[PDB]
Amino acid sequence: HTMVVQAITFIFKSLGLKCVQFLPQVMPTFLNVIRVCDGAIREFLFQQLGMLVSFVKSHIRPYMDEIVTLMREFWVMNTSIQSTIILL
Amino acid sequence: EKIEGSKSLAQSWRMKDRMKTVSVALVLCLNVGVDPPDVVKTTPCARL
Repeated sequence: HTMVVQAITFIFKSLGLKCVQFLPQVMPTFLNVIRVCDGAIREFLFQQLGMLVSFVKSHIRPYMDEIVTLMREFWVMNTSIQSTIILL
Repeated sequence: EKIEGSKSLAQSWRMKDRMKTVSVALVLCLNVGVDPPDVVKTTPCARL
């Protein structure tokens, strides 16, 4: 879990705005991974999704609705995930 | 009241001059069919 997403993030950062090409592949899978992940990985995935969104910028509009649903479902009073989501 | 005229104030309402826009220059760098390199347009983008 940790190595796969650190790679995909590093790939997108090194490419620039040409990563937009890969969006339709990455996003639906990446979102379904956040859904079924458990425990610590959740927080890390949300952290790296934040990086993704900062690179994709305006192009993230089609998938934004799903991301909100994800956030809405996994927002808890747990202090740790709150700071993470507020950064995202 | 005294039989005296009221001092007229400095009426500045009059327009100093009337301008006329005689001609117009429409410089259109549309570059139709080409996308500027600086901005990576989104696939829908804005077409109109």
